[PDB]
Amino acid sequence: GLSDGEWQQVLNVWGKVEADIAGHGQEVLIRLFTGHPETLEKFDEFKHLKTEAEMKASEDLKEHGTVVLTALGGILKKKGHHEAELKPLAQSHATEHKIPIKYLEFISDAIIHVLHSKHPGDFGADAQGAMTKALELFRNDIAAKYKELGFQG
Ligand code: HEM
Repeated sequence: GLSDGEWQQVLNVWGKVEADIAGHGQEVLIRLFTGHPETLEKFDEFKHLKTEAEMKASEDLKEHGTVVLTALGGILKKKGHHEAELKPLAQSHATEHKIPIKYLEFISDAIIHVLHSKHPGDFGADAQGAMTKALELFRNDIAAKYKELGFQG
């Protein structure tokens, strides 16, 4: 439900993330976990890293942030034709990891935050509108799969 000009926007600003996906993904994860400590509890391997400084000191956490943003970038480059990518994600997060949909809301907000934090003055208002629509589309399509499963919610 984005226009082509909106998708262009999304994928242009995503180039800034690709310049250093690990650093971006670490920062996303930290924003999520520090703003919403209940999210950290879902990660058995990270749940002992309760503070920003502890999180930052883990290459394992940074590599998971790398996994997360690489997955999301591949989905964004499908410009909404992402059923096959998003299916397994929704299903593992509902059924295996037990992630309520509001945690996808929190990580979408965290991405917007981290874009402005790392690129102050370079994440323009048109780009924030288009990225926000792309994250909404992502989490909306995951929410429809959660609803099939009856998970949550
Ligand atoms: C942009 C949104 C997200 C993306 C693209 C994403 C992607 C991934 C990927 C690729 C994996 C590994 C494969 C899999 O198990 O499906 C994974 C695992 C996992 N995700 Fe997510 N994730 C997202 C959001 C979240 C959120 C919001 C949480 C909770 C706050 C979460 C919790 C987990 C957990 C607990 C695992 C298993 C980690 C482990 O023990 O190795 N995810 N995620």
